[PDB]
Amino acid sequence: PEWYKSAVFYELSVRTFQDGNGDGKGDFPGLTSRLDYLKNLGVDCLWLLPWFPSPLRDDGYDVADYRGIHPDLGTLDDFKVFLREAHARGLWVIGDLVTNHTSSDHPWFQAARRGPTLPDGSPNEYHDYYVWSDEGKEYADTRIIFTDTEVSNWTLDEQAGKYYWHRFFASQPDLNYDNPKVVEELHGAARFWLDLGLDGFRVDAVPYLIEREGTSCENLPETHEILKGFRAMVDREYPGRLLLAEAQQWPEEVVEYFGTEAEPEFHMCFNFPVMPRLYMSLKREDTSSIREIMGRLPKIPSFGQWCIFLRNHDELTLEMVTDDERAFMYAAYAPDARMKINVGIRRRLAPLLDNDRRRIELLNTVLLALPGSPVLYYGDEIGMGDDLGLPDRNGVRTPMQWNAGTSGGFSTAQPSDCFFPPIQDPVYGFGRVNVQSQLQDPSSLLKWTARQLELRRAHPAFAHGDLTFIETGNPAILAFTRQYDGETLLIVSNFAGNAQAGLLDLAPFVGRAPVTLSGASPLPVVTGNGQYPVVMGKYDYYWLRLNS
Amino acid sequence: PEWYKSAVFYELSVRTFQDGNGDGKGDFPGLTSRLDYLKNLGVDCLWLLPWFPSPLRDDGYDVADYRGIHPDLGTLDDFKVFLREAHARGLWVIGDLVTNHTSSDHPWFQAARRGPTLPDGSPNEYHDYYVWSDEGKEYADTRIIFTDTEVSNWTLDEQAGKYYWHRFFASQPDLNYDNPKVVEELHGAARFWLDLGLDGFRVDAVPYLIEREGTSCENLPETHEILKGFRAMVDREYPGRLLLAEAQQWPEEVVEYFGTEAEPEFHMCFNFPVMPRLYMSLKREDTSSIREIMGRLPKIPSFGQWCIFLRNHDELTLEMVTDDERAFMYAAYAPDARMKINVGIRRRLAPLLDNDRRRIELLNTVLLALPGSPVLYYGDEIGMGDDLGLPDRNGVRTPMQWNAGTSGGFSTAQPSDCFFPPIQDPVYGFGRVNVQSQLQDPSSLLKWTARQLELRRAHPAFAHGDLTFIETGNPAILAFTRQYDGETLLIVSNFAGNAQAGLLDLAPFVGRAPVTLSGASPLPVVTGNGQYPVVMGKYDYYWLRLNS
Ligand SMILES: [Ca+2]
Ligand SMILES: [Ca+2]
Ligand SMILES: [Mg+2]
Ligand SMILES: [Mg+2]
Repeated sequence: PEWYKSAVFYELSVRTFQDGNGDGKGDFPGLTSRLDYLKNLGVDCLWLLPWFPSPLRDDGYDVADYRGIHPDLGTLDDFKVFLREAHARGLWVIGDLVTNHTSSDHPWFQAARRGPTLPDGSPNEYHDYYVWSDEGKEYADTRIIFTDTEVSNWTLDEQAGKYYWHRFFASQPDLNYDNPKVVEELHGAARFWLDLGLDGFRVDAVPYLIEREGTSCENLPETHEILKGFRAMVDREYPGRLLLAEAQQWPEEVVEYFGTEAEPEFHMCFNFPVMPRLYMSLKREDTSSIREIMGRLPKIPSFGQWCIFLRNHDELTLEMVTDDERAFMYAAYAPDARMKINVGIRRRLAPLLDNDRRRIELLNTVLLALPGSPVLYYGDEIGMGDDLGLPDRNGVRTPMQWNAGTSGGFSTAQPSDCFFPPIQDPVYGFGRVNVQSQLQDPSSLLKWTARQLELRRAHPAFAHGDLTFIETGNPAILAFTRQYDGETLLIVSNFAGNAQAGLLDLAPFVGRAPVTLSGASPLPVVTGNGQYPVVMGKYDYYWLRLNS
Repeated sequence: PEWYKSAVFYELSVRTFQDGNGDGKGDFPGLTSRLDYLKNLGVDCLWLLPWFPSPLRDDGYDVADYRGIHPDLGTLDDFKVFLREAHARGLWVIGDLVTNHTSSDHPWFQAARRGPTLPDGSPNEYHDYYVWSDEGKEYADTRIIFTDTEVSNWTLDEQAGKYYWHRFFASQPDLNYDNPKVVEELHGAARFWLDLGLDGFRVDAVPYLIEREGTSCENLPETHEILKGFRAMVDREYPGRLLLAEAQQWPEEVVEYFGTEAEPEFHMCFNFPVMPRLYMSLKREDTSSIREIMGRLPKIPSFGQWCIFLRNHDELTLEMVTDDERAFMYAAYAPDARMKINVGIRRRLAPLLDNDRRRIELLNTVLLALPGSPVLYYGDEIGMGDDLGLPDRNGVRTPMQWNAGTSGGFSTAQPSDCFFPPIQDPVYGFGRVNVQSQLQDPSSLLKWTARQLELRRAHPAFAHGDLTFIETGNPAILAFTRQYDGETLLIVSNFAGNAQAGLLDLAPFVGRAPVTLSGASPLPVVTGNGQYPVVMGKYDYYWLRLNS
């Protein structure tokens, strides 16, 4: 198989990971020094958050140059060395490619806002790089995404004298993909980094490329035709490189972003459908939404692979769930009204789960045993907290916590001078929650995560096998099998806070013994009708093999 | 029933819990300010380590005045306030009565060492307070307890020109109980504190009072005679007080320290038998040695109650295990030569268990679930570690860790000026392990412990009910029932590090429905022959009721 199907991904922001020089900002020398850490964790692929020049109004998804490195993070020489050094360790790196839009500080938009013709009468070729309107009445009734901050997707530019389209902040004017010059600019921006050795891109906000009257302005066929073109460009010029899509859509529209065997689009897509249902199931002590949504996902192409995750740099999004499912989630997980943003929740993993390590391990085992390639968010592997006193999703992006020294060892600069202030509270602070502490602890969450990744690495059915849910007779107990190359795994997970009793339909496996993956302990052989009774403690996870 | 059968005891050292006046030593006004912590923990009775004047060559078990208060700890008035404020909070208090020996600095031994007669001719009434020998050849080949320090149990005193007996330190000479004045002295001391409102005594080293030639000098019938007289005095003069025996002996001999219904001795004994078998069983994933040692414990009198503990202020002792059990416990629980002392391991409870919270919770539930009244060792409810730099057994007596402020909140003095230096290491140091942290932490070990005691409190059968071991067909799984007042609790626990299955013999309970004490989650009803299958995750504990 291709590499990305077997890979464990780790998402980090280069600005908040390791400061190498005391300026209070993470940089690429700093990241390079921590590469043995990520390797020893069992990570196979970094995914770097946007590293480009930018005024950082959206923390860098507002690109003011696609072919350079933000000064904060170092130089392009530093980047190249980091890339050389990760490859020397068998690490893959994928960047973030921001296609839909650019910063209003981009030179293109600085040109385009001057009018259709320049002060010397010649046409201004940059003007059609963006999406203009005389009055701003086109594409009405389409969703606003930053519902908390923006009142419209049209904002008047007082210089150019007319409106311009943006799905995100006013400072992020959308690019005009009906202009063929724009498509080739992003082909070329992609080409620039793939030539440098980068192994692929997470492409960002793909559903919103093209805008058409009379539609939702999402998942448009024309948009998919642009992405089919990216994949052709990459597959032709850079074999082996990965294209990963962020598609916050319902399952039927999400599988579209894989394309098909004839016309491929993305290699990999983020399984947003399942993610919120893992948290609803934990509070509802009931797993049936997981199976429901999981069966609403069609078979994807051979080249395709789901990308499972629990949290990320963003809010826990609640926009692709029902009105009932959403109200429940808010009540379960957003007691303070401040914890809500943009139809979602802005909390780190550990606070969501009340810091309960039994619950943290449960979800992460379901993360690693579900079909796809997992992606860890930076610092979740040690149980970091959030800082809601930071605006707009920034409270989950606080600096990594390496040790209990100055600023958590993220930087020699005092925490007040760190780009984001490292957390120092009594529950989640760096004096209590840090990597050094947990490397010396025999039983730390860090070492648990590494032990668990190693256990999954040993059983290729986790990455490549099929998935079949099993009847348990109890909505709190989720059970399924993964089948691959004549290994059958049995994953039985309790989602309740107390002991639960199941009855598993192991009819097809009569005369087989389930044995533990850990420690090889025999459980009774499946007999008779195949109905197999189990008791499970609170939040237990049984990782089992069915011998032949 | 007697109050102590309901009680939960907490074992603390006043020098070490909370300093009230910045001197670096804990005192009684410090302890008085922390009394609300203890009550809200769910603790009924305080056991204070010795608080008497003493040069502290054995941290206070070398007494220099039975009727005073060590200057470190405050005044006799400080003590009366504390006992008032403790009784006002529903807290019993028992002190440690060091009976077998005094300090060589005790007035008595200072007198006695002058010799049989005074310089002026008259006999020296104090000489025969201690045990003397002209040549130290008596009581030959008896055990030496402090094997690392003492080569003999006899020691030549320069001024008296002859040898004296000591079971413990040369600076802790044994008191001569064949002398009736010695008995009257200890009765007297007991009265002094029981007249101040103290609620009873731990009596220290009760097997070693009398020495008789041609015996082991342990558990002699003459020693029991004296202890009977103690019980008779307290029953007669101070009814309702508690007498607690620290008797590290085999099961056949420990039950003797209860006396008989006709002739009472102690109200309570420490279950030293079961203690090392708990740890042994964890590393072997095999619990037979626990059931076996318990099955050798004879029935005790009506008034009698076992005291179950996991750790305390002494090393984990292995004097009363076989020679092959001892060697096993050294390989498993003392990799470094520095962790042994005196036929035992000097480690705190969390380091012994590798700081694995699952194992820590498991053992604490078995503590609370076995017959008797449990005693917690201060700071194990938050996972304190040890400082093996410190000599003797001081590595388990570091100061309490209350917050992450100065010295862990123990003192306003610096760490280098505290009696024992508060632990500052990356794993267990007060930066990571402190009471303030765990009160704000929704899933801390402290909150688990208080919650786990509250559960026990609401099921009287743990304190009062009988014990019955259940066959599980799996050595890793320990099952037993507790019956009292028409409630039947069933306690299943997995001593293995991986999922285990068992086959319970619940045949006496056909038709009974098992539910969980927490939330009444239903398990299948017992039917047929009553062979009831279970599966368990690693280190699980099921606390079940068997509804009739
Ligand atoms: Ca667009
Ligand atoms: Ca003696
Ligand atoms: Mg820097
Ligand atoms: Mg003091």
